[PDB]
Amino acid sequence: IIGGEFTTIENQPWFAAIYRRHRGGSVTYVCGGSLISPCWVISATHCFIDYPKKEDYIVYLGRSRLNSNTQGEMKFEVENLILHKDYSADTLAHHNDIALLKIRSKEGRCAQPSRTIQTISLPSMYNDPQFGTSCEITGFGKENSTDYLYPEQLKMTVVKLISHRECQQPHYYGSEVTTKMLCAADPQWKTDSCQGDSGGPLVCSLQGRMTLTGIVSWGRGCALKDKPGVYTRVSHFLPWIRSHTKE
Ligand SMILES: Cc1cc(C(=O)Nc2cc(Cl)cc(N3CCCCC3)c2)cc(C)c1OCCN
Repeated sequence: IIGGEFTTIENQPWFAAIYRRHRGGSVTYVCGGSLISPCWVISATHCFIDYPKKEDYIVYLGRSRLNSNTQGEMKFEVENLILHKDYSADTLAHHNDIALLKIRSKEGRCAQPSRTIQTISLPSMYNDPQFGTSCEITGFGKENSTDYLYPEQLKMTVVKLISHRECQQPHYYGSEVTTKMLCAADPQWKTDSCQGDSGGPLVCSLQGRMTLTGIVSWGRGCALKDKPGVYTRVSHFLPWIRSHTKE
C-alpha cells in the first residue's frame, strides 16, 4: 500500500496472509487473501500460477505482522488450491484473476472466528457500489515502488471507485479494462495498492454491509496519475465461487 496507514488485524479480521515455502526452509510472502467462510480464503490466480502445488503454501489469519507472530493468530495448510481455468495475462491486464484456497489447520479444522478472525460477505450478483464510493484496501504490499522489501506491519488505505467510462479512456487503460474488473484510485493519486497487495480485499459498504467488492489484481505502477488500481470484480464471479466451494 502506497500512503494510507499502518493497521492491525482487528481492523481487517478477514484478511489472510499467504506465504510460500522454499527448498531449504525459507518462507516468503506471496499475496493477501480474504476469509469468505471458515474453510475458504479467496485470492488472485496470478499469485499462484507459476507454483500451483498446494503443499507449498501457508495461510495465516489473525496476523498483523509480516515476519513475526500476532497473539490469537492461526496457521493453516492449503487443502485445495483452486485457480481459474480461464486465467490469462496480457501486457498489463490480468483476466479472471481469482483463486480459492481451502484452508485447514494441521489438526484438520477450519478457521474459528474470534475478535481477530472474521468472514467478509460476498456481494450479490452484479451488485456494486456506485462509482465515487469510498472503499478500503488492506495489504503487506510495497509502500513505495522503489522498495525491495515489504513492510513488516499490515497497512490499509481508502480509494474511490472509478467508472468504467473513466477507466477505459485510451490514456488510462482503454479496452484493457473489462466488465469483469473494477478501477479504484485516489483523486489526488497519492494512495494505491502496489506489488505485494495482490489477492487482498477491496472492501466497500454495500447496503449497510461490509462487502468484498474487489480483489487486488493489477495496474501500471503505483499511485501514478491516470493509472488506477484494477481489481477483480467479485460480483461477476459468483457462479464460479459457488461451484468451486462444493465438490
Ligand atoms: C497489484 C500489483 C501487482 C503487481 C505485480 O507485481 N503483479 C504480479 C503479477 C504476476 Cl503474474 C507475478 C508477480 N510476481 C512478481 C514477483 C515474483 C513472482 C511473480 C507479480 C505490480 C503492481 C505495480 C501492482 O499494483 C498495481 C496497482 N497500483
